Amino acid sequence: SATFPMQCSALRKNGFVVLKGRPCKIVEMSTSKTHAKVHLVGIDIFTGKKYEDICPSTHNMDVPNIKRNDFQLIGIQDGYLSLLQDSGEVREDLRLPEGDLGKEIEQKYDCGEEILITVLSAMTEEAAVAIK
Repeated sequence: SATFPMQCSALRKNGFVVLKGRPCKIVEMSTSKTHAKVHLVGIDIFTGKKYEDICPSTHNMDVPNIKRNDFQLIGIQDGYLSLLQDSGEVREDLRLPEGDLGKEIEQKYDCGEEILITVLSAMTEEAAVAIK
């Protein structure tokens, strides 16, 4: 299931919620006397866009079912990562992350270091989001 419902009061900072169809990470959450209301700020986990919403504390909201797996980096080519699974399958479809993360990944790869890359899926969407 792409998403599952959750009570507003149960939502948590650094947790996740779906806002206007987008999966977002909660960066600001306050609850005020309306009974009560939960004010949320969320950051689109892919584009970084800020979404906002004010929700009745006992009302539900949708939370994205985020998958997160770690692959082994065995190559970089034409800006694309060669990532290896336990299954033995190698995928070359995930782009090298932008900015510093990307530079970090290259430097450490050129280094000779055994690197794991975190891939993230949410809703129909996927990217490489971290290094270890």
